[PDB]
Parts: sequence; C-alpha cells; structure tokens
Amino acid sequence: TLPSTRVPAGARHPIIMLAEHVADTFIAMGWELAEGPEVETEQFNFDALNFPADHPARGEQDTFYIAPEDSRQLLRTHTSPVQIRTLLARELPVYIISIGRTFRTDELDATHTPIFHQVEGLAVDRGLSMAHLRGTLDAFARAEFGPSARTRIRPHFFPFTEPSAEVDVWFANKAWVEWGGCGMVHPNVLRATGIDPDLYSGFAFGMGLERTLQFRNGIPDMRDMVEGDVRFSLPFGVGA
Amino acid sequence: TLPSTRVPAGARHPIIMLAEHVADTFIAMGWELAEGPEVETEQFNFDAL
Amino acid sequence: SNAMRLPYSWLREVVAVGASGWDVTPGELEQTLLRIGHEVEEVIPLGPVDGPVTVGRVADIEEIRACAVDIGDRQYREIITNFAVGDLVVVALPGATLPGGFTISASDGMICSAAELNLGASGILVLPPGAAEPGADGAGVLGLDDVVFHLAITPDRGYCMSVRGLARELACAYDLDFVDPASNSRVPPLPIEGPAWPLTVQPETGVRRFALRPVIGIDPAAVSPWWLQRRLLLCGIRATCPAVDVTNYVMLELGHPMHAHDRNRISGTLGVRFARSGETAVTLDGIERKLDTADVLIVDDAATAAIGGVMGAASTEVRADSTDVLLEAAIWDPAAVSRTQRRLHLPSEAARRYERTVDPAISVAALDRCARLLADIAGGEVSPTLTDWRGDPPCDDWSPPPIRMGVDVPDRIAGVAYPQGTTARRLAQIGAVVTHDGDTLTVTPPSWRPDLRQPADLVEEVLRLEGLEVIPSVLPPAPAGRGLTAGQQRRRTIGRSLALSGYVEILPTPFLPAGVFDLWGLEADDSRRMTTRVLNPLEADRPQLATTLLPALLEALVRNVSRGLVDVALFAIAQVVQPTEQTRGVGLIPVDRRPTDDEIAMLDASLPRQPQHVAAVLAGLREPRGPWGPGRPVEAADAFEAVRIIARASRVDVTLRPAQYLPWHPGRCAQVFVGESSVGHAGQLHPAVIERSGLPKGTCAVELNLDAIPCSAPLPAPRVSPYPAVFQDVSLVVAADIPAQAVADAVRAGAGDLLEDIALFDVFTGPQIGEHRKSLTFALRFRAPDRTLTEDDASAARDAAVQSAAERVGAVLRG
Amino acid sequence: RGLTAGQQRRRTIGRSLALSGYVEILPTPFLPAGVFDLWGLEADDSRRMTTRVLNPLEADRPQLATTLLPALLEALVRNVSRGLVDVALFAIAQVVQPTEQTRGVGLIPVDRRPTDDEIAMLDASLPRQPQHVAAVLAGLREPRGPWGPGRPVEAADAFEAVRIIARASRVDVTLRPAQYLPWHPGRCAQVFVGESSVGHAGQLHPAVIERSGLPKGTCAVELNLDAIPCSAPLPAPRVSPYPAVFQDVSLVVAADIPAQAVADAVRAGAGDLLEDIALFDVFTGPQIGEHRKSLTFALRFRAPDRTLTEDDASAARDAAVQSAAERVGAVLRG
RNA sequence: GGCCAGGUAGCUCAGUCGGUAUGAGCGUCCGCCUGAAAAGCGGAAGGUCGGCGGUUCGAUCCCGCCCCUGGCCACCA
Ligand SMILES: CS(=O)(=O)NCCNc1ccccc1
Ligand SMILES: [Mg+2]
Ligand SMILES: [Mg+2]
Ligand code: NA
Repeated sequence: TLPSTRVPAGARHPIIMLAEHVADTFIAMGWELAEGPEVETEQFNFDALNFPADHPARGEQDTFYIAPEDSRQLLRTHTSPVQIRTLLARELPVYIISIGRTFRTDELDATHTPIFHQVEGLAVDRGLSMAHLRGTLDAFARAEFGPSARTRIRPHFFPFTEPSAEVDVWFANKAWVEWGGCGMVHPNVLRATGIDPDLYSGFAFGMGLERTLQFRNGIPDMRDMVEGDVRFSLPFGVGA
Repeated sequence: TLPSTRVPAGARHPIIMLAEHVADTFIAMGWELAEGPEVETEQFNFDAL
Repeated sequence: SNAMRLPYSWLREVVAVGASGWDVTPGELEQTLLRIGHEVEEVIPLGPVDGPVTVGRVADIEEIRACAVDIGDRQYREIITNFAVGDLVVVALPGATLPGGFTISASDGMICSAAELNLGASGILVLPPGAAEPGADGAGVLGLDDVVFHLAITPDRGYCMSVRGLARELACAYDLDFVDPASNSRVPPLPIEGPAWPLTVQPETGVRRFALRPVIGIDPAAVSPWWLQRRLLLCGIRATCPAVDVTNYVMLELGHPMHAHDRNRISGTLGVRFARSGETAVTLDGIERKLDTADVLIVDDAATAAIGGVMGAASTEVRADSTDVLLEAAIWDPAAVSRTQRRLHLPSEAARRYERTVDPAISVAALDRCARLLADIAGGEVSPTLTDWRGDPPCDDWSPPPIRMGVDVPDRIAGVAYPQGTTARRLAQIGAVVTHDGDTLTVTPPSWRPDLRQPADLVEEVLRLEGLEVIPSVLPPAPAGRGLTAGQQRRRTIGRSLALSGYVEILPTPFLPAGVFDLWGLEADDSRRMTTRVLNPLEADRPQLATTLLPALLEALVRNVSRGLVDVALFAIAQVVQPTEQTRGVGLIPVDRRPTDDEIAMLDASLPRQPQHVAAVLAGLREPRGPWGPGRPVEAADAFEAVRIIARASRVDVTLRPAQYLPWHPGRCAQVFVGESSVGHAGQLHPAVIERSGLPKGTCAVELNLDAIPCSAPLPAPRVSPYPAVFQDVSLVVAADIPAQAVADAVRAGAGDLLEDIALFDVFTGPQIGEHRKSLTFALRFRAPDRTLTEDDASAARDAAVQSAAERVGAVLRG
Repeated sequence: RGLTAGQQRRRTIGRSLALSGYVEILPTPFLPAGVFDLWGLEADDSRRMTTRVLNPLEADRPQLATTLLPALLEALVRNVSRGLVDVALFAIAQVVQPTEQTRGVGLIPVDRRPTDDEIAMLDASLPRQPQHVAAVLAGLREPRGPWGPGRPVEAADAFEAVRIIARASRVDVTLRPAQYLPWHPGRCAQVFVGESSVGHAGQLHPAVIERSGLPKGTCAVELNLDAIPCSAPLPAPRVSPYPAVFQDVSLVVAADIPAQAVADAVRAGAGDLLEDIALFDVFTGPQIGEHRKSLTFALRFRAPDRTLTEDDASAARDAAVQSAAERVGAVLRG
C-alpha cells in the first residue's frame, strides 16, 4: 500500500476538456471544426454579421478595440467571424462548429469574465428549418447534461439571425437554466457571403463554455476557472 | 543536447491504432462502433448468415 | 438604458377597450410576454400594507416638523418637509405594518413617503387636492393591488416602448380585438384653422415630421390629477406640472415623445438645423452642453430651444408660472439621435425611443391627445391652429415598401404545417396589409414596424405568435464529415502527453503584465516588444497583446507558488499576436455582395500574425519526495524533456542547439529545430530575469511554435531480425563544447546499418581527461538482418564509427 | 452517438500505459501447453476451467485463455531471449471463462426473427468473455544514462501500473495484501474498486519464474475492466485564498500495519482542515523496536474562510494522532 | 461626473495626521531538538505603505491628476 507514483499526473483544463467533449459530439454527427484569429477585422466581426453602423456593441465600452481609434480592428466579441470565414472559404453544404476564445468587456468576478470560451455552430444547407436547429440543440444538451436533458427556445433578437431565440436547458442533476442563443441565419449574412437565400437556409447557435461548466458542476467562483490555480485543475483528472 | 528521457515512451500496437483510425473515420460520418464475443454460437456465425 | 416599466392596470385598461373583461394572472401575463419574445426583468407587486394606513389632510405645522392630520370622521392625530397646510398626505397610524415588517406605533404614527410604501422612489408623498377624501383607505387610493412589469425591450421592437405597443402585442397573443389608443375614431381630431407657429426645417438633418399646436391660458397653480401622477411614478417618471406630466404621459401611452415649450419665450421663427462647431446650449437640467456638427438643434431668432430628440433647453423651459404652452411633436433621425445622446451621456426617455424609431403616423394624433389632456387638467384653451411639417414634398403615406414571400414560407422555416390562413392572419394581426396573388403574399408592414424589411422578418412574426413550442425536434441528416484535422488531433495528443507527464494546463491571458519585457531585459528592437495595443483595456497598465505565452504562464506560476503550491509544472496551448506593421485596417466592404478573394486576402494581410504556440514553465521539485527518496528539483534538462515530449506527440524529430535568447539563461538555453527550421526555445531562465520578476529560483520554461512544426504521417515498416545481437561500448574523448548528440550522430554514421541502437550512459571529466575536454561512453548494439555476427564484424563497424567521430567532431579513442 | 464510455476508456488506458513506457502486444487466446502446471495452481482453480478447441493448429494448445498473463509472458520471453531484456508490455483483450461444460443450442429456424427468450438462451450457452487489461515487466524499469545507472523493475512498478489504469478510468482503487498465484505472496496486492475485487498486481512468485524460464523479479498486473464501473465525476473545486499551515507528524506502528491505513486514520481525524497528506519517510532503525516502523507524513492544513494558527493546526494534528492510535494502534514518535 | 471609504509583507488583514510599520496570523530562513522531520522553545530575513510630482534636515501620515476598488448624496422632459 506504499505510495508508488514517482511522477504525479497533471491535468488538462476543464474548459479544454469540455470543449473536446463538445467537439466529439458534433464530429459524431458529421460536423467539423474550424478556427479563426482572435484579433479580427470589424468587417467579419460586425459588418458581415448584419450589425448596424450605429450599434451599441460597436462602441468602445463593450468591445476591445485595437489602438489607434477607428482602426476597424478589434478583439472578437464572439466566434461568429470564424463561421463567416468558413462560409466564404468552403463549399456548400456547411456543418461546422467553432470553439475559440472570446473577449467581452465584463469585469472579472464570481459569475463573469472578460476572457471566456464559447462554442458556436453553423449549418447551411438546402431546406434547413427551425426543427433541425431544435433537433441539434437537443442532441447537444443530451450529450452534456444527460439523457433526460431537453432544450427550450424563446423568441429574442440577434443582428445575424432572423428569427432569433434564446436557449434554455433542463437537467435533472441540479429547473430550466439560461444556456445560449440561436436562430436561423439572416439572409443578409448569406448575401454577404455569396449564398442565395432562396436556395439555402441555415441556423446557428452559441453557448459559452465557462457558463456551461459553472451551473453543470456547481462551481461557485468562476475566477477559479481562468486564474490557473493548480488546486482547481487537478481534481478533474488527467484527461487522456 | 544530452539525453533527458528518463522514462522511455512506449508504443500502442499499430493494428490497434489502425483500428482506431478506421473507427474515427466512420464515426465522423455518423456511424457507431459495436462489439461482440470471440466465442460465438454457430447460429449467429453461419446459420443466420 | 433598455428598460420599460408600466403597471398592469394601465396595460389591461388599453387591452380591455377592445376586449371587455380581459384580465389575467400576473404570472400568466409574464409567461405570455416571454413566449412572444419580451424578456421581463422583474414583476414587482405594490405595497403591501394592512391595518390603519389612511389618507389625511394637514391641519397646521409646528416646527423637523410637527403637524396634526385629519384622519377622517373629525378625528385628529399629531405626527412628528415639502408640504404646507391643506396637502393630502398618507399616514401610517399605529397598528399598521408597512412593507418589510416595519410596524408603526406611538407622535401618533408616521408620515408616509413613496419609498417605504413600495410605490416609487424623496421627501413625503403629497396627493393632489381632490385626490381622495381625508380618511379613505390608503391601499385603495394608492392602488397597491397593482403590479409593475419591468421589461427589457430588444432594439428591434421600439414600438413596444409604450402601452400602445405592448397592448397590441397582448391582443395579438390572445387573439383579441384591439382598439389603437392613437386612432382618430374615438373623439374627432382637433380643428386646423391655420398655422400654429412659423418654422423652417433643413431637409438634410433627418427630420421626418415636425408638428406644433399651442394651448393658451392654463392655470399655473393647477396640479396633475392623482391617476396621472401615479402612473408616471410606476413607470419611473416623477411628476412636475401639468404641462410636463402630459408630455411624459402621452410618451408612455402612445410611444411618441412630446415636449412642451413656453409660447411666451419663443422669439420668432423656429429653426431645425445642425449645430455649429463649439456651439453650446444650456439644457433643461441647467447643464451646459458642448455640441457637435452632426447634432440636430431647434433654434429661434435668439437662443437654442432644444437638442433634437434628446432634451429641450432652458430657453423655452416650462416653469411654474407658464400659461401659454406650445407643444412639439417631432420625428428625428434615429442614427443622429443615437450618436448625439451617447456622445454627451443623455439616455433620455425620448432619445431611447427615437434611436429605436418612432411611428411617424401618430405625430398629430399624439399632439391632439396631449393638447386636449393639458387643457382638461389645467383649464386651458386649445388653439385651433396646427403646423404639420411632413418633409418636402409633404409625405401623406408613411407605409414601408411592400414585401413578397410565399404563403407557406413560415411553414418551411418553422418545420410545422400551420393551419391554412395562419400566416395571413398573424401578419394582419400585427397591423400589416396582406394581399393574395396565387401562392405569393404581398405584405405591407405598418408604419410603426420599420424592422419588417424582408421575408425573414415576417417569418419571425408568424412563428413567435404561434409559439416556438410547436416546432418539433428533428435531428438533421448528418453530412459525411472528415473528422478532426491533423493539427487539431495533434493538439490533443500534445495536451494528453504533457498532462500525463505532470503538467497542469492553464488558460493564458493575452494582456501582458506591465513592463514584462523590461523585467526580461530585452533590447528595444526585440520582435516580441512590437506588440498590438488595446485602446480600452480593463487595466490601463496592460494594453499590449501577447507575442509570447511565457508572461501569462509565469503569472500563473507566481500565483501558485505564492499560495503554498511551490512545486508547479504548467503549460498552455494558445495563439499569440505578432504584428508585422503598424495597426492598419481596411475600409468598409459593401455587405450586399460577397467580398472577392483579393479583398479577403486584403483583410488577412491587414491582421497581425497569430500563430498557435505551446509553452510550459516549471519550478520547485520536478519529482516529489516520498518513501523512494527526497525527490528531484527542476533543472534545465526537464525543459528539454518537455520538448521531446511535445516532439514525440507530434511524431517529428527535433534537434537542440545552444543559443543565447532572453529570458533564458545563456549557458542553459536550447533552440529547438525541426529539420533546419527554428521552432522555439527551452531551458532555464536567466537569474536576473528571475530576480527582477519575483520568480522562484531555477525556474525553467519552454515555448514552441506549433505552426512552424510540419505535420507528419510516417508509415514505418520495421523488419525484426531473428539473429542475435552484439553488445559493445566505446569511449570517445572530445572537446567540452562538442555536443553529445553530434558525437552520437558521427558514431551512427560510421557504424552503418549494423548499428541497431546507441545510448549514452557516461559523461566523464576529471584528472584522466585534459582540461576543457570530456569523455563519453556509448552503449552500442549491433545486429545483422540475415546472419549471426562475429566479434570482429562488430568491431569493424565500431572502428568505422571511431573514424567517423574522429573526422567529424575530432574525437579521440579513450586510451 | 459516437464512442461509448467503455470504448473511450479503452483508448485512454492504452495512451496512458504507452506514455508510461509500456508496449502493446496482441495476445493469443490459445494458452501455452501446461501453463497452469508451471504456475502451480490448484486443480480447482477457476482459471483452469477453460474452453477447449477441437481442431487447433497445435494439438498441445487447445484451451482458450482465461487470463492474459500467459500470452504476455510468452511475448516477454520472446523479447528477453532476443537481446531486449528491459521490457514492459501490456495488452487489452477479452478472456474466455466458461461457467459450465460446453452446451450447444439446436438450430433455430432462420425463416424468422429469434424471440427475445431464444436470443437470451444463445447468450447464456456462451462462456463469459469479460475485457481485461494486463501487463508484465522485467529488467530495468528506467534505463541508464548520464543521470545514473537506472532502476530495476520492482513490485511498486506494477502497483503504479494499477494507479495509471485507475487514473485513466477516473476511479479510485485500494491495494490490499493478498496471496494469489502466480504472484509473490509477500509482494502481491489485490486491487479493489470500492469493495469489489478487480484484479491483482505485484511481483511474480520465484518458483513460477524458475519453472517458466522467466527473468528474475518479473512483475505483472491483471485487471478486469468489466468489473470497474464507468464513472462520470463532476468536480466542483473551491480554491481557498487563505494561506496554508505545514506540519509533519511521525507515527510508530507495527510492521504489519499498511502505510495507507495509517494515512486513512490520520485523514479521518484531522477533519476538513487537512488539505493534503503525503508519506515521505519509513524508518526502522535501532531506536525503533523490532517488528515496528516509524512513518512520517507531511501534512498541509488550510481553512476555506480564515487564516489558521499553529494551535488550530495542532488541534487537527493531535486529533489525527488520536484517530491513528484508535485505528492502527499508532504511537506518537518520541 | 461633485463627496467619502479604501490599495499596507509571500497569503489574509490590522495600524499610524513626520525621524521604530518595535505590525499580526500564517508563509520563508537559522539554532536547540530528531536517524531525517514537525510541533515546542529561542533567534532572524523580507515592505521602497498604489503610481508620477509638489512642500521639509526628514514623508506611508502633508496639497495636485491617473491606474482600479465596492459604496452614499446630486442629476433623471
Ligand atoms: C451569452 S452568449 O455570448 O454566449 N450569447 C450567444 C449568442 N450568440 C449567437 C450565435 C449564433 C446564433 C445566435 C446567437
Ligand atoms: Mg436575454
Ligand atoms: Mg424581427
Ligand atoms: Na543537463
């Protein structure tokens, strides 16, 4: 019974492991992964995503902008520009998810962080409906929250989707919990990528990983998820 | 440039890795992986086929 | 600024005009608003109170005040600063429990305010003369059975910033008959017997409509009735005077913000124009504002009257002695109002509604509603004059362009076969004109719905009213995907390998610590210094982006060491930001088409280089102590082994060469190479960098560029030889500077294909070996593929290795 | 739905053992001739109940493997006999463990689907075939080099192979002394997941090594993967911002007392303040009585809401010593 | 944006309106002690008291803007 581990194992980060489990879920459903730069042009971050010119999120208060002023260069407020690039670079149909680092202006406390990771999905094909969106979200929820998991969508607004919706999730391991947003890809986004809206329809969705891991495991302080303390990563195992 | 590997890395078997690559290929196309016993009844190995 | 508050009683009242007897549970209404796309933030009931909470009149004050109050039935109780004699006040007589357990008792009670009554925000609550008889029930007079709804209105539904919009939405959801409170068919509109006031509008300023109608001879001592003041407080607006209360009340009721000017303080023709540079304007709040050339103003022959759609000025401000009022009903440009109100920080109730567009068709109707309501409560005379500027040429139809879409398009998008006529009914329910032509509908949205521009907008309206719950969950047919790319798979293998070797992964921050490169002692021309700056960082001393992952890992290393965890091994896999020029962005590309590949390449070229790196840091004990021994401290070779671990994970061969590269120790630093390309560095950090950074002694670090490491797909085909091997050792003496790998390479070159394996197991200096020299002993294993070797056969290949080592690294056989 | 939890765990175990220095083989189901006679197993040993092949390619190898060790030891001899004396092998495959004599099932007509009872009957007539992970080691565990002469294989290396598999499976295991051939009865640990036995590990019996032509000090491990439950833990670590207190405690116990039992007793008494415990010394010098041993653990105390004092930490340490005295008869070193 | 309260050792925090923060608990080091430890006992090390400046022989403590901290008042056609 003597200790025998001369080299104690380390730990991959839980957000990276959760991202890997989310990726494997969509790979198993025929989707693929795409990447993009974290310093993105304002063209792909707002303009191509049907953001109006006087949108409040384009301001200096909610978006990290690259100096000097009016450089049309910023830290991305979402992984959506990664899917704009894939829509421009790949042939149809497209079934991709993007898992990358996202930069918002929120201060770092127990339930917020300026630097967080989110998963965004994008499917563009002939005859995609809200039913296909809801079907994908339910498979996403079942893989991360258990067999009894189910999603609920309520109408909302997003500049790049129409109709738009917020996604709530139900998991019995402990009610409904706000999870993310989704909707059918706006036709202006398709014409901005050279796609005929009369022949191709599509849906998209977006959930933050730090948010998902928080209420799924009951993590009290999200500062422990980003500050790199060894006491937080080790209990999650190695992750091989 | 001195050797630094005090514990030399091993190796998974190539057949196992080839099987893993074949499995990932079909799983990437929505397929799934099944299992079965090596000692099988003649009903399933011959008669049902 | 995004909120919208209104009490349930007011909302139900407007809905009940068309649907008599309509009334729902506050929870049921919350679910209906949520289901149709209105996010409620809070559902606040009013009060509650119980016992003796009654209304009374002040008898006389004896001053900190002390006054007797008629509590009704000729009963008087004395209680002990913005009220005189005769004001109707609310008292909490002994035996009452205010909201929050606050029980009143014997001063024969307590004078109540809107604060502790859970009714508003401020002094004490004063009821207007004639609001309630002294002695009436306070809960019934204040209407504490009401419920205030706090909603977060999305920017695409500016029409819902009013009772008119939300009442229409509820009538849509409950399939009710709706009476628009902004229509003409209730009381006939006011007469138009000539111009009301001369005005000139610069057409290039964005105004779509500008209406005026005066009300003459109002009572300056008049006060707004209680039902009007109460509804303003529940919506978050404090009462002031009848002329102002009606402008805010109508803004809340119909969504068209109104403004009241003093007609006796307007000098000449009113003018709408852009503001000049450096021009100022004393606003209504008494605060001087600096204006921009892109700001719309209202001016006359003297001073500035108002900031277009933001806030009126003090020049024409209504005061306590105002008797002649000129009411303004304008439609400003949403973009111009948004730019103006955000530049000077004025999230006005009018500005928030103007940037979300306001229905231009109701300007006169809201103007007549406001004018008749002011004269009713203040005893004024509505002048039958009206100025109605509606652009040049004057616009008489404010309807958006028609929209064509298939009748079953919402059915396809939703994936539900809605009953026949569902689409046409829902689009007509929200106020649009719908005509048929085969299977194609032609929909003309109403003037208060500028967000409806293309078929997708109409689909949202049909779906959200039918309810998204009816949409089924259908997994789409999976495409035949290719799985993970080689690089994505490789980053998993690297993470798994480093984790199983004892490293803990962190998520690195891209904001470099303050003066990290000065702590490292880098030269001014170091490529890592040429960073990308952030204009608005959360820490002003950390604006630069990360050109290297080590500063973030070293920051997490210090965090662990400073909290008791002194034996740490961390790693990270993330991208860096490396610009090759000053920050340069490309102009706007038209969004109505696909950008060409030259424009896409222009966007990529304008962005800094962002390659993905892998890095690691080590400190303290690499191997812990236990029953086996005392452990082993971190040394430079542990960082070199981390390189080998990453290399084996990548299935590529690396070579290390001595190098001088800060922040590494110059005598303990290696530059990693794949083939002939440099991919990073590793080793022990410089002691000066460690001392200046507050790092633990002996800290080691690694950083590799994964994108510089090429992906490999080796197909080995080894042939196992059944014949025995020959074991021999060779001792070679070389200069101290000669790398041990270079000697092993030279031995392998001369030994030939008989050499099956070679391993170094002894580095010996000392008295037998000359100065600045060293002896290396390698273990050799020879094996033939087709025969058994003799001892002389192996010695020949060994001697050939000695000669190869002699002519390549100057080795001398140990004697 | 992708890979199952068992198929995913089978990969993680393989990656972990390979990254720790083990080389995978493909074990053959046909047992070597008289392998259980070399192991000295009793005639009633359940491993002897094997399924036999009617027409094998070698008439002296008709029986199917009830354990993976004979195939691994055969590959171990092949490597050592050919110049590769420092070897660590592992295999993940199924065994054939019949629970009765060979009983067949008559032909079910193939013009229809077999009923669920007929499918269950065909499964019951088949021998049990659980999935096992096993490994063998001999020679040097760590090679020699410019750091030193290397370290030979010892029983603790097989014990660590269990913990490598346990961490890959994300389960907690306990090792308990046991006697079970072909292992060394004084260097054999039985592996438990909770209170369910899943296998054994340690050094092989020297008589088995002699009769089988194996290298001296050969170690082995075999676990039943089907007996280990698939786990999906959801940790919620709470990192305390308050400093820690470091103390060491030295306990004298009987020689037969397992060091893990002492640590469990110390952990149970210390309470929630105990953040980490680690054994770093086992002393049996002259000042320690015969058949006794001194154990010194490094304790780390930390409160979640306050900074501790040495008296607060010593209270938990003294409470740990009392628990150690009650559970394993420990005496504070003096 | 006009007033406050606060940033102090490695961690968590007290505390001073000028020459010593005789700083606390824990963390670090040495000695007695032990085979080696820890506790205990007896000794120490370590802060430029948020940054840049302005007054004095002398400034963490005294006026001038900022880094970023949670809170009041004020403003709210
Ligand atoms: C709290 S959030 O940042 O994760 N919201 C996610 C919204 N993104 C989104 C992405 C595609 C489609 C619709 C919405
Ligand atoms: Mg929301
Ligand atoms: Mg819409
Ligand atoms: Na070295």
